[PDB]
Amino acid sequence: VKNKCVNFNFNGLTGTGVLTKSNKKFLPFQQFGRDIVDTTDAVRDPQT
Amino acid sequence: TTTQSYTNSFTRGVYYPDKVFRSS
Ligand SMILES: *[C@@H]1O[C@H](CO)[C@@H](O)[C@H](O)[C@H]1NC(C)=O
Repeated sequence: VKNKCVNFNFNGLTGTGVLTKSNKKFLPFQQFGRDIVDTTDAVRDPQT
Repeated sequence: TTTQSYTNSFTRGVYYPDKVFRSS
């Protein structure tokens, strides 16, 4: 469920937040996302 | 056979250390 504050457990990466569609350019070998200060920002759906 | 001449690698041979996306 998107655009709704939910607890997520993507591939053992526990946390909480609001997730939605994005226009990142994840390379085929990429799995996670991060920012300048090293906080997980984007994740790739294991079944999608 | 083979030779063992020496050259300079320039700026070459950098891979992605991890699998984490980063921009700017
Ligand atoms: C996950 O598995 C199901 C059944 O095997 C398949 O229909 C679906 O396409 C798969 N999803 C991905 C992203 O591979």
